Amino acid sequence: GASGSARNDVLIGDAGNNVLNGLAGNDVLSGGAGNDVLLGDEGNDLLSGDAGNDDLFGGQGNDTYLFGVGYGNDTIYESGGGNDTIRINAGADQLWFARQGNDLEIRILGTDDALTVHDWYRDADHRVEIIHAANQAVDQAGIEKLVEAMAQYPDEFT
Ligand SMILES: [Ca+2]
Ligand SMILES: [Ca+2]
Ligand SMILES: [Ca+2]
Ligand SMILES: [Ca+2]
Ligand SMILES: [Ca+2]
Ligand SMILES: [Ca+2]
Ligand SMILES: [Ca+2]
Ligand SMILES: [Ca+2]
Repeated sequence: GASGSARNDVLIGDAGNNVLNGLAGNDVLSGGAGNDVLLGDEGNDLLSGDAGNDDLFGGQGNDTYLFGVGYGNDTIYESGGGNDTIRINAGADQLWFARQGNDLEIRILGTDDALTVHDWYRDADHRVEIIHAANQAVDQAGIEKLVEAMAQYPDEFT
């Protein structure tokens, strides 16, 4: 358990199950190993769950969520912001996109690691706007499309 302030803070967990709350300001939150609960709150925050199964709450403002190979199975609960982003440490060639109920689900092909965006489909507030792969970026429209195409045909490398 670590708290920031209304200033811009840097919060780093350890290998246990941690709670990090940035409060207002533009914060960096890193969970490390274990199942962490990361709360950006107000401000433009940078959240990494790192290893383990992490719950990531960027909150209001435009938050950046890190994911990659070996990051386990993380869920984003967004609250608000017009330019929330996900940064993924793998090429667009190795991502898969699918809808699970109201959730958007991103898997890294042939690994275990999953990134879920809770209630993606339910309302705008819950959406993340841009996903950067290792050099490329697709937008909400591009995402909800790849989802449809990958579900229909695969034929995007089965
Ligand atoms: Ca913050
Ligand atoms: Ca802060
Ligand atoms: Ca941790
Ligand atoms: Ca973690
Ligand atoms: Ca935030
Ligand atoms: Ca946000
Ligand atoms: Ca993780
Ligand atoms: Ca958003």
